[PDB]
Amino acid sequence: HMRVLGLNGWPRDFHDASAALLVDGRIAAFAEEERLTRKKHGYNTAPVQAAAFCLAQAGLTVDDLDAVAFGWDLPAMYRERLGGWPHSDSEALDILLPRDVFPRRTDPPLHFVQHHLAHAASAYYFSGEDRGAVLIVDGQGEEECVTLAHAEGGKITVLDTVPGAWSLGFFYEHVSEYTGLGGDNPGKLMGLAAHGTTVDETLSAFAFDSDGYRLNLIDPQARDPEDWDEYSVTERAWFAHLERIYRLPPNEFVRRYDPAKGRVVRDTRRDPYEYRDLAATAQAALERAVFGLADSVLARTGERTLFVAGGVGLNATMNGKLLTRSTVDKMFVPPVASDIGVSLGAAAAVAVELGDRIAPMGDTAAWGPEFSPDQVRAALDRTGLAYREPANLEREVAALIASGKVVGWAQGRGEVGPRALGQRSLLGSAHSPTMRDHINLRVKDREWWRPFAPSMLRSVSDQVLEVDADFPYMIMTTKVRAAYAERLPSVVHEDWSTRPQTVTEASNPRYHRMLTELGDLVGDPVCLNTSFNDRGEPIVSSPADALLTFSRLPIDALAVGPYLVTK
Ligand SMILES: Nc1ncnc2c1ncn2[C@@H]1O[C@H](COP(=O)(O)CP(=O)(O)OP(=O)(O)O)[C@@H](O)[C@H]1O
Ligand SMILES: [Fe+2]
Ligand SMILES: [K+]
Ligand SMILES: [Mn+2]
Repeated sequence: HMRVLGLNGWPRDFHDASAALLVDGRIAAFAEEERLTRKKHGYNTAPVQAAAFCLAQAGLTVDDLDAVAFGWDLPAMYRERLGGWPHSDSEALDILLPRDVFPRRTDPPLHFVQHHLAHAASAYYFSGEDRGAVLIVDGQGEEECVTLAHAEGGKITVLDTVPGAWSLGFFYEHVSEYTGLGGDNPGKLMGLAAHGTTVDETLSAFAFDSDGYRLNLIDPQARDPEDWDEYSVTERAWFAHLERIYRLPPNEFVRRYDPAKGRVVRDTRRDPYEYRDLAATAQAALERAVFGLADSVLARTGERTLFVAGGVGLNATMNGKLLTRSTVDKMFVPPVASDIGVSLGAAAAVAVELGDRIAPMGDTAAWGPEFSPDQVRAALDRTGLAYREPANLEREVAALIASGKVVGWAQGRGEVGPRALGQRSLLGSAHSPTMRDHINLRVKDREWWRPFAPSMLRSVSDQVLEVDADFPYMIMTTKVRAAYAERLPSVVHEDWSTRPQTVTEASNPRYHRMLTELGDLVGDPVCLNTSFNDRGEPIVSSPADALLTFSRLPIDALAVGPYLVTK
């Protein structure tokens, strides 16, 4: 067996720590550090817990690993930006896999994989497609913010890159920060976009062309000599430019004691909704930039299949429009397009180099921890809450959803990536015209303007959506067909876009059975599926996590394993 543990996350100036374990090209385990630590974004840490989970899941120790793979070229970033790489491989392993958690007789070979190659690998090798164009659109790797590559015969060959200061990723985050939504919540900005109107998608900054874009505002070779990414350099240029061309100045953060909460809370001086027009304009600019990049790499490669990874690959709206583009026939974007995925991608690149063949992900992201009925019962018994073990959990849950109740659903292996896909989900009626406001304002405490997304059977997705394809990851938006746009109001956005999950019997029989039961009740086997967590909070992972969230929120029921808890 070829066993490769892929890692991301490092104690110095890092985010999105994660670990993935490949055994013979298959994902044996994969987790995000934040889910286990409950510390959002997995900042400034080696993926200690995620890696410990991965080994436990597969029943391995480090001595059973053929290789450890890291999803950045770290030595190169230390040599370039920090005056030298001071670690032997052994010292580096001691940092990535601390010996108090990871005892080992000897050191496995350590591989550093160039960051965008790792991003690329996470898309290509898991797509189930033999070849295609590669588009990596990121905040920043070691130097570059964009990579165009050709995937074929199991090789990834880089065609061109874009330097970091021209980052579309940073641009989008800077706008997000500017609006008061936050640089770490660009998904919020994407949601805001449809509520606004675009006048000038250049933002007096971008020039667009057939192959991508230009940013003559920023010197493309600009480097921050005091950090190792160009975030703060781009932040300055973008903030100054935006305050000049846009009617509103930056939204400022307000920190004040709230006597109702007994804490200093952080808020914004203005409502971010006021910036909706800027959001719409930023979204249009990104889309236009990315359309050019994608057309360019597809034409240069002679391919009609497009792979996308990198943080910007989380832009589901953009992904949905790429899909409908005349230059695109098939498209694969992995659930872990962002940096959490470079652990998996580093592991794949190394596994391939070692002669392994990589299995396609196959319509599931479900690779984190799961818990046995006995483990769930211990967590239940700890809280002292009453509960049942229904003879037909799926039918009962469907009935709860049909009646307008909000049901926690914590089953099987935790999903990896930022979307809940029926392993750690909160379920609601897709047909309710009040469900959206209820979950936003009462349950999860989000902005009224945030949209929700549906899970549905692959079998009906042709009738519901304007595209007939698998949408396993909620990473692409698409238009709802006419009859359903008014039938499914809690899960349609301002522009009749939705961000669907299609469910097959194979990928998740339990969820599939549930939706089938739901379709018998409300006509359509579709439900609202938002992630199981308070807004802002990491998706719940453990049964204790699920119970804490269940009890802090006005959720009606929780189906956790085979058990049903009712408020
Ligand atoms: N059809 C659609 N069109 C545009 N945006 C959509 C959409 N469907 C969902 N979204 C948005 O995608 C964004 C998700 O980004 P995230 O940063 O992951 C916030 P979240 O994690 O979904 O919220 P949560 O913490 O309350 O669970 C949200 O703004 C969500 O509203
Ligand atoms: Fe990245
Ligand atoms: K098409
Ligand atoms: Mn969520």
